Amino acid sequence: QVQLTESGPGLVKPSQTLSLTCTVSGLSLSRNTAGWVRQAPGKGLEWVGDISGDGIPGGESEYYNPVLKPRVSITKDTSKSQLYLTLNSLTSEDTAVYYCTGSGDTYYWRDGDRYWGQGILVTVSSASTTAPKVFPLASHGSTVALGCLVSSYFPEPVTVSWNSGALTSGVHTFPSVLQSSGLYSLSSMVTVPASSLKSQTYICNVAHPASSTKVDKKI
Amino acid sequence: RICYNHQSTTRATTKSCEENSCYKKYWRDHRGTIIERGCGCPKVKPGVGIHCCQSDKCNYG
Amino acid sequence: QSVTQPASVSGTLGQTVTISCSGSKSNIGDTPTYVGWFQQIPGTAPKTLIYGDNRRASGVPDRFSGSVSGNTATLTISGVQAEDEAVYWCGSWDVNSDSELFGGGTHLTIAGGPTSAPSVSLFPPSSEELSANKATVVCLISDFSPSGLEVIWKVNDQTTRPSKQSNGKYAASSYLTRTSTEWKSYSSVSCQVKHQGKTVEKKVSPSE
Repeated sequence: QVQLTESGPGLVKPSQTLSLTCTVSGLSLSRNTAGWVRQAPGKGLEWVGDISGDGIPGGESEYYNPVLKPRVSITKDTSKSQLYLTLNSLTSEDTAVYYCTGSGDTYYWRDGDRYWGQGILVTVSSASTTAPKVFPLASHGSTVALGCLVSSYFPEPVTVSWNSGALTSGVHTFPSVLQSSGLYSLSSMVTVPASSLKSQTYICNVAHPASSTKVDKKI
Repeated sequence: RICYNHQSTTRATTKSCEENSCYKKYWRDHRGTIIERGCGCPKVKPGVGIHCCQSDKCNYG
Repeated sequence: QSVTQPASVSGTLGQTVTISCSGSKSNIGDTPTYVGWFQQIPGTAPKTLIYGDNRRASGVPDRFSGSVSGNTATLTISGVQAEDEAVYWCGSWDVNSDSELFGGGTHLTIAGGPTSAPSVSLFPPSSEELSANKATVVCLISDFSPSGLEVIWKVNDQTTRPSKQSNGKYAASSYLTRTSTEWKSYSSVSCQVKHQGKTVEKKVSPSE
């Protein structure tokens, strides 16, 4: 079970440098190659680069996307079992989800399994954090649908839970929308039995980490 | 150009080629070394070796 | 150098579906072979289905296989299932540019499956948002299959792409934004969902 976990700032200003860490478990970074791939909102996968392991002889110590070579640097610390990405001269075109990747090559380059992290969204913008506002969503077959709307936040990373995770059946958290205002919004809903409408209480817990604002709304 | 195109230790084979060079590429697999013979001078992947030459039937050993 | 794959493919449940990625001898056609096939459910990280010399990754169902002919790589899904609906990316290593090239992705959708009517829920702007001089009407559509629908808003008589729910059906969200004045002056807002030759229109009008 190889585990790749990305960490770093979710918001960065233009012209600054993006610095991301990847913690690697279950794969030796001394022998195995590891790198970075990225995916801009609505765009396709774009190879960022790789730092080579000891396994495959006769190659460069790193390989980078020529489109980014002047700005990119990938390093690693095998003692901490960590990989590091640095990207200079940032532009809004660098806004993307960054995935740490690992390889299990044996005999030649890219002959082995490819492991993926969960990805971390980095947003390149000169704006600052905007906390969300959590409004209810209730209205009037045998079941009823309720939820709450997370409005006008920035940057995009936001999470929603229901009754502190105790409720997972019938819950759905939708993807976000970017309004022309430049801010983001999403909604989260759950289907419950009509009876529970007057028996149990349902609160949603919203979290904007980039603003450290954790809110709890009742319905 | 006339180049060898036989694999590893198989019987020798030849082929005509518009290119100027012949190549012998080699890498490791689970039992030993695989060798690929052809024409042109391809770039190779890390972990793969290659030797190119520019005469007829120069990529045998 | 670039590798291309068709934008869309469709298949009936149980059929075989192929997705082909057309490259060059410098990448997909390079020997020793590397072709990667990665499956991405919208909103989540890609998962490796095929890697290296067209080998299959751990815990990947045996209905996925990869092959190469000339400079074209093909992912074959032998008997597509509902959960196979997703975006498939090919990747390969180019020895001329020393780099990994990815295709533009192919979206596989499944057809023929039983159709589930969409459940619509319309929510008006809360008293709070109206207090903030703004109106957001929320249309939440859930439990529809197939995944494609159409949302049409109306007043006086921005949407999100549908995503899979936990139960396997699809859900989508729509927001109608209008200055508090624009909605408190309307007579009746309405969200109409059109799905598989059926239409469901739910209405919310300015409150007291």
